Amino acid sequence: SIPETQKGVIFYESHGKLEYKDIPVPKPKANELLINVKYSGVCHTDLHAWHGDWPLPTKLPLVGGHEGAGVVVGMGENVKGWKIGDYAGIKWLNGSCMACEYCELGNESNCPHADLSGYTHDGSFQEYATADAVQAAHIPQGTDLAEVAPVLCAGITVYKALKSANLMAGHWVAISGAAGGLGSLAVQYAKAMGYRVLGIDGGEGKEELFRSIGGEVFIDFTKEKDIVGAVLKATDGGAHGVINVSVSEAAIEASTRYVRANGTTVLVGMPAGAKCCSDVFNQVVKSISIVGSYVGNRADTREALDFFARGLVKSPIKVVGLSTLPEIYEKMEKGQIVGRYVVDTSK
Amino acid sequence: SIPETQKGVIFYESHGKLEYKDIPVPKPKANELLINVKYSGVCHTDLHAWHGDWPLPTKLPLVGGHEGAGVVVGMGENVKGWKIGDYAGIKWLNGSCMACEYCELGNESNCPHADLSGYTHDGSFQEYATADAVQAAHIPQGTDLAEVAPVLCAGITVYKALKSANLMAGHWVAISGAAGGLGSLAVQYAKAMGYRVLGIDGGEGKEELFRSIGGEVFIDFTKEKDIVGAVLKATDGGAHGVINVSVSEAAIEASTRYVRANGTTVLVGMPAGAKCCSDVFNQVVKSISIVGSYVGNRADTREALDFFARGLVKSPIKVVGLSTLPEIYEKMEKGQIVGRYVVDTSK
Amino acid sequence: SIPETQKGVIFYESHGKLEYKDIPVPKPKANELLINVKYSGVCHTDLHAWHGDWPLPTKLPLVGGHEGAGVVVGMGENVKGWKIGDYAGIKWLNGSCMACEYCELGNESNCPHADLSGYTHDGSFQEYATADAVQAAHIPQGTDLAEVAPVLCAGITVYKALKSANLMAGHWVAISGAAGGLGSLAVQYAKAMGYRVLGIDGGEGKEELFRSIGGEVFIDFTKEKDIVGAVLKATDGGAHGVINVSVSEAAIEASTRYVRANGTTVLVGMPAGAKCCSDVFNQVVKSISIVGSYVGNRADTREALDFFARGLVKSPIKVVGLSTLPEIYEKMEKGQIVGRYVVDTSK
Amino acid sequence: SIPETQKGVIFYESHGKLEYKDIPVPKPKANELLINVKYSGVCHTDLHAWHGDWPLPTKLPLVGGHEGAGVVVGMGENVKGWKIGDYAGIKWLNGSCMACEYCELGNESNCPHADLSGYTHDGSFQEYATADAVQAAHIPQGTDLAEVAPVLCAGITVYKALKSANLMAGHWVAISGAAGGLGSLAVQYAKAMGYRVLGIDGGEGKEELFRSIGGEVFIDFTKEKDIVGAVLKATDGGAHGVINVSVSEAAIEASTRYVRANGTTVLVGMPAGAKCCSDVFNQVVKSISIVGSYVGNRADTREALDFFARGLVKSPIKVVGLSTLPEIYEKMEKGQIVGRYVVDTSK
Ligand SMILES: [Zn+2]
Ligand SMILES: [Zn+2]
Ligand SMILES: [Zn+2]
Ligand SMILES: [Zn+2]
Ligand SMILES: [Zn+2]
Ligand SMILES: [Zn+2]
Ligand SMILES: [Zn+2]
Ligand SMILES: [Zn+2]
Repeated sequence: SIPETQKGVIFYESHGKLEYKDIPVPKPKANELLINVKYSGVCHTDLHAWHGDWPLPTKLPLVGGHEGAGVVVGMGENVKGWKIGDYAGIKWLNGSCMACEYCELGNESNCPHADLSGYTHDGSFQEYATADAVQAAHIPQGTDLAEVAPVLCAGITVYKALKSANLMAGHWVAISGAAGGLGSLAVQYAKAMGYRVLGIDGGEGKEELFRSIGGEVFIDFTKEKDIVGAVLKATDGGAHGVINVSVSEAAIEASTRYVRANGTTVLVGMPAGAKCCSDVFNQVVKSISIVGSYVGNRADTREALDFFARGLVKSPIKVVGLSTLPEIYEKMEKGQIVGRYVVDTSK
Repeated sequence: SIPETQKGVIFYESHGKLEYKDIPVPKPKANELLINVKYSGVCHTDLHAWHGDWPLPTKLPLVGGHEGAGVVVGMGENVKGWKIGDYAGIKWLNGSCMACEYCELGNESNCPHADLSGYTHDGSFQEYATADAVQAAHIPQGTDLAEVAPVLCAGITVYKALKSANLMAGHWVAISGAAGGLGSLAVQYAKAMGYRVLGIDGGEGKEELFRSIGGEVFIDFTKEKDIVGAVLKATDGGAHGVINVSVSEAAIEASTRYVRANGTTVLVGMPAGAKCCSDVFNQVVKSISIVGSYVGNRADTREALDFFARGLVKSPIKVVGLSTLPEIYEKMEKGQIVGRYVVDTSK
Repeated sequence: SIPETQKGVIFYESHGKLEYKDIPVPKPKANELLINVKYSGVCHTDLHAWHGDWPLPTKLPLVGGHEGAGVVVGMGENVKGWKIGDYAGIKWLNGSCMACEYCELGNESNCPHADLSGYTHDGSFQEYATADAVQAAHIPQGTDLAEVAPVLCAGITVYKALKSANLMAGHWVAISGAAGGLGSLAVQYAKAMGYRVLGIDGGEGKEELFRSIGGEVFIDFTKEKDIVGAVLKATDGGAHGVINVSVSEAAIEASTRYVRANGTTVLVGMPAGAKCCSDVFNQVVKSISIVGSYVGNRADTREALDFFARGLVKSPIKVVGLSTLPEIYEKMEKGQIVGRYVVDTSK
Repeated sequence: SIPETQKGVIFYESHGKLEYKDIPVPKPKANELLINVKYSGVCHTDLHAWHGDWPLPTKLPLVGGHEGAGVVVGMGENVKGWKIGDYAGIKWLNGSCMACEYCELGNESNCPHADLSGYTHDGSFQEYATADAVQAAHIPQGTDLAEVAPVLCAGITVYKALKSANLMAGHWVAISGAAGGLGSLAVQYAKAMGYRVLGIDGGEGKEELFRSIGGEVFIDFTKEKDIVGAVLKATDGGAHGVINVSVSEAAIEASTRYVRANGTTVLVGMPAGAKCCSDVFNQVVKSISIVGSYVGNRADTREALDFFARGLVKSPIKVVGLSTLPEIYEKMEKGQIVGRYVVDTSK
C-alpha cells in the first residue's frame, strides 16, 4: 500500500535548484488525509512560491504545486466525510484554523493561519501529499484526474470571480485575456452560468478557440486600437461585469472604462507591484465597483467542480512527467507557456 | 399667488459673475412641479457647476444650486402623487427619461438624458424653481426646510454610500473625513443604521463634535502618524467598510489598506483628476471592493429623509440670505468653509 | 392614419356577454401612448377579470386582455423614450403613480393606484389601446409580435419567479407543472438562466415536449406515485428552488417537501381561495422560504424580452382572430386549453 | 483539575424521570473540547428533547440542555483556536461533518450528521460537557456566563431571524410575541440592528417591559381586537418584516396579513404540528415571503454574542441550581414560565 518513500520535486532555498528526488511519505495528521497525487497542474503561483517574491514567507524545503488531483490513500483520525479510494484535490488553500472570524464567514483564504499548499505546506508536486480533510476538494468518481487538476486552481478562481461580478443571466461579461489559462476557463464558466461572454485577446488562432468554447464577441486587442470603444459598442453601453485575467496594468485600467455604469470589475491575477489607478470621478459618477477575487471557498469549489462534472467546462491540458520539472519552471520564467501544463506523478 | 418674476442668483458664462437679480418664474411642464424654494444648501458641486470643469456641458445662463427645500406652489398636469402646499425637494438629479435601462433598474443618475438641477436645469438658487414630479423629494410636513436642505444632497449621498459598503449592523465603518459636511452626516447615518462608526479627521474641536453625533473611535490624523495601524488596531482587523468623504488621493489610497479583508471602500467625492491607485495584489489577496457612490435614487431619498424625520440625523447649518451669493461662492473657492451653508430665498 | 373607430371585444357587466363590436379609438393622455395592438394573448387572468371574482373592482364596460404586442401609432406629450412605429407591449400592470413608496422601490405592481390593463383599464383586446409610456414594454424591432405576446405575461412572470427563487447557476429548479403555458416558458427561462430544470407534469407527449425545450429530469405525476421521493432522488436532496406554476393546493403543499434545505418555493399562480398549508416545523428546521411572485417590474420586462430576443425562449402559440373571442373565453372556462392562444386584432 | 466524576441531570427513557446524580466526566475527542459548564439555560426545546415528540431520534441516556456557558477546561488534540480558561458556549448544534454541502455553504444545522447537544449529544445540564471546537461559541472574557447562556439559544435564533427578514435600517419589524423569552431578545436585537420594533403581546406589565428594552409601537393583543388593522396603521402599510416568536397558528396566519407588500415573515418557533395556512392569492399578489429560521451558523453566533458584549441586548434571567431540575421541567410542561431560567451547575 502506502510506501515509506516517494519521488517529489523539492527545492531547499528560494529561487534555488529543483531536485526531483526521493523524499519521505508524509504522515496524515488527525485532521488531514493522505492523497496519492496522480496529476498536478503547474501555474504562475508556483513560480511566485519558488522565487519567494510575495510578502508571505515560504516554508523551505518545499515541494511546490497546488492543483493536485489524486486518490485518498489513507486518512487521519477525525476525517469524517471521506473514504479510501475517494478522489481528492489539493487546492491553494490547504487548511485554516476554522475558529477565526473569516473561516466562520466562509472566506477561509483570509485566515491568518492559512496553510497554503505549495507555499507553506508540502504541495502536490510529489506522489503522496497530505491535505486538510475539510478543505480538500471532493472530486467525483470517474472524472479524469488529469483534466480536473487545472480546474482546481484556475476554474475555481474564475467561478469565484464571475460570482463576485454580481452578474445576472444575460448580462455581458468581458474576459480581458479571454483565451488561454484562466481566460478560457472563465469563458466557459461564464457561458455555463448564463452570461454573454465578450473576449479581449490577441494572437494566432485565439478567436477561433474563443468561438469554440462558446464566446459571443471577440475584440482582437492587436487588430483593434480603441478597445474601450469596441467593448462599449459590442455590449451597448459597456460590459456588465469585467473579469481581468490579464495582469497588465494598462488592461486593468482600461477595464474600468468599458464596464457598465453600476458594473463590476473583478481583478483575478496577483501581480508583483501592479496598481489599479482608476479615475475616481468616473468610478463615482458611474457607480463602478472594483472587486478583487481570491481562491474561493469550499462552496465555490463544490460548484466549480460540479460545472466541470457536467462537461460544461473542459480544460485542454498538456500532460508531462513529474521529472520534467523543473524544465517547466525555467520554461515558465521566460514566457513559453500555452494552455495548462499538468505533471503526472508516476512518470 | 405665483408671481410673474422672482429673484435668483444667475450667471451667464462659466466662471463668470453671479448676478442676484430679477428673473422670470418658470412654467412647470406637464411632468414637473413648481416649488417656492424656501431654503437651499450650497455645496462644492455648485462650484464645479460654476467653473464648468466637469466633462458634462453646463447649461448657461444658469441658476445653480441643487439642495433646495421648498413648498409645492402649483404643479404640472400629469403630476400624480402631489398636492399644493406640499413640501418638495430639488436634488442633484432633477429628472431622467424613465424609459432607459438605468431608470428602469433604479439608477436614474446614470441616465444619458439625466437632468441635473443646477447644472443643466434651473437649480434651486432662485425663489421659484421647477422639478420633475417623479424625482422631487417628498419632504414631510412640519420639517424644518432649513435643516433638510443640506440633507437633500449630503445626507442622501452618505446614506447611499453606507448602503453601498454592504455592511451589516455591528460592523465597523470608518468615515475618512468624519467631521464636517458629508462626514458628520455619514457618522449620524452610520450610527442610526447600526454600524460602529470610526472617524478619521483632525483640527480643533473635531473629536468632541464627533463624539457628540455618536462616533465610537476617532483617529486624529494630525496627532497620529500611522493611520492604517491605528484603524487596524481600533477595529481589530480593519474597518468592515470605509466611506471616503475626503477627496484627497492619499487618504483614498490609505483607505484600501485599513479596510477589512472582504471589506468595501466607498468613494463618495468627485475630485477633478484624482486616481485611486490601489495595490492590485493586496486588493485581490484580501478580496477588497472599491465601490463608487453617486447621488442615490428615490428609494434612498425616501429612506434618508425618513431617518432625518426621526431626529436621528441633524444638520447644523448656517443660514444666510440668497443675496449673500456669490460671497459664498468666492468664499468656497478659497476654503473658508465650515459645516453647511444654507441660503434663504426670501432674504 | 389613426382611425376614429376600431373593433374590440367589450363586455358591459361582470360575467356578461362579450360583444365584438365597433368602439371608439382611445385618446393617449400626456403620459400614455397609443398602440395599434397587432396581436394579444389570452390567459386565465382574463377569465378572472371577466367574472370579477377577484377582490379588486373591475372597470366596466371593459375591453379585457393584457398581453398585447403592437405598434406605437402616436404617443402622448411627455412620452420621452418612444418613437412612432416602435413596437410596444401592453402588460398586466399598465401604469402606477410613480410617487408611492413601492413604485420608487421598483415594485410598481403593489402601487395602490396601479392601473391594471384589462382589469381597470381598456386592455389589449381591441385594435388601438393606450398604455402608460413608462410601463409599456420595449419590444425590439423585427420580433414576431405574435410570439412575444404570450411572453409579455407568462414569460415575464416566470423570469421574475426564477429570479425570486434566489437560485445560482447549476442549482436544481423544479417547475411543478412543467409543460404548457407558464410551465414551458419557465423551463426555457430556467435553462437559459443556467439552472438545471426538473419538471413535474403528466399527460400525453408532455415528457417529449419537456425534453425538447431543454429539461433535465421529468417526474411524470401520473406514472409516479411519490413525487417528493422522486424529486429528492433526482436532485440529490431536493430542488434548490421550486416554481409552482400549478395552482393546485396539493402540488403547492408538496413543493414545500421536496425543496432543498435553505431552498425557496415560489408561488406564481393566483388561485381563488387556495392556501399554502406548510408544516411550520419542517419549514423552520429546514430554513425553507415560500415566496410569492407577481408580474414583475420594468427591469424584469427588459430582461425577459432580452432573453426572448436571443431565440433562447420560444412561445408556440395558436393564432386566431379577435372575432373568435368569446369562443376562447367559453372554451377556457371549461378547460379545453393547450399552450397559448393569441388573437389577431385585424382578423 | 478535571475530576473523574461530576453531577448531572440525566434521564434514561423518553418522558421518564430526571435523575440529578453522579455521572462520569466526558473525554474530549480530538476535535472536541471539554467545558466546565458554569451555567446553562433551560428552554422549550429541552422539553421536546425529553418527551421525544420530534422526528429525530433522541440519544438515551441523555443529559439534556443546550445553552451552556462555561470555561474551557482541557481540549482535544486538533483544537486550534482555543486555550484553557477560555469561555466557551454549548449551543443547540454541537457539531457537523464539515464535509457535506450544507456545512460548506454555512448552514451547518441542515447537516445530516448534525450533532445536537442535548438531543443526540450529552448536553449542558452537567458540570463538564464536551463540545466540538469548531462550533462552540467564543464567549468573550469577562462576560457574565449567567446572562450569556440564554443568549446562546434565544439570542442567536432571533439574530438569525432578523437577518432572514431581509430588513434594512429604519424598516418596521413586528415581533409577534414581543415580551418574554425569544420576544424580548428579538426586540433588543431589532432595536440594535436599526429596525423600528413593533410589538404584539398581552398581559400584565408587558407594555412597560417592552418600552423599557426599546420598543416603538406595542399592539396589546388583549385590548385590541383587530391586530392586523392596528399593525397596518402603526406601520403605515404593514410591518416590513415580521418575526413570529409565538408558535400559535392563528398569530402565524395573521402575520401574513399585516406584513408589507414585498415583506418577509420569519417563523422562529418549532411547534409540534402547526401549519402556516396562508392565502396563496394574497401572498402572490403582494410578493410576501414566509421564511423559516433555524439556530444560526458560527457567523451569526459571533455577531449575536458581539451585540451582547456591547451591552446592547440584556437577558434578565432567574438563576436556580442544577438540582432544581427537574422541577423546572415539570413547571415548564404546564406553562408556569416567565423570562429565562438559568441553572448553575455547581449548585
Ligand atoms: Zn481560521
Ligand atoms: Zn494555480
Ligand atoms: Zn432615463
Ligand atoms: Zn450638493
Ligand atoms: Zn405608484
Ligand atoms: Zn396573462
Ligand atoms: Zn456536515
Ligand atoms: Zn434553547
